[PDB]
Amino acid sequence: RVIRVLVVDDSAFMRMVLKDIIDSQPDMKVVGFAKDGLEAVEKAIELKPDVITMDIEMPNLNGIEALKLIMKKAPTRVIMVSSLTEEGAAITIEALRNGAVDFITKPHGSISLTFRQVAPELLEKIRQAMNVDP
Ligand SMILES: [Pb+2]
Repeated sequence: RVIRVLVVDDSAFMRMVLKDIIDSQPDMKVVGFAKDGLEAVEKAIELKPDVITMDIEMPNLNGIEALKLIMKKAPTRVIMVSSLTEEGAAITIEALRNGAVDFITKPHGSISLTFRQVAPELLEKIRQAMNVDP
């Protein structure tokens, strides 16, 4: 009953913020971290997480590209969490068409404390994602 989450973000500060949000829940556990797309794919195969929070702009391989490889090699539920994934945005549409279940819009840039604003929403998305098969 413990949802296993893989947190992907090039910012260590955001990875920590997301860790605090997720690990504080009685029904969730962050099983691993990834700081770029390459690690995201590797950790997705290795850990076989139930849900993956996916940042987009990252060095070496972006989140969109990691998403495609994961959905082919080790398909699972992915929620895009980026400053770019806004409602109606082209990149949001692109993520969704490639297998992503949903998205969260980071308020105030790629890195910020204000992120806690969308914390309840993110937790809701993670729980809801378990109700669909990608
Ligand atoms: Pb980023």
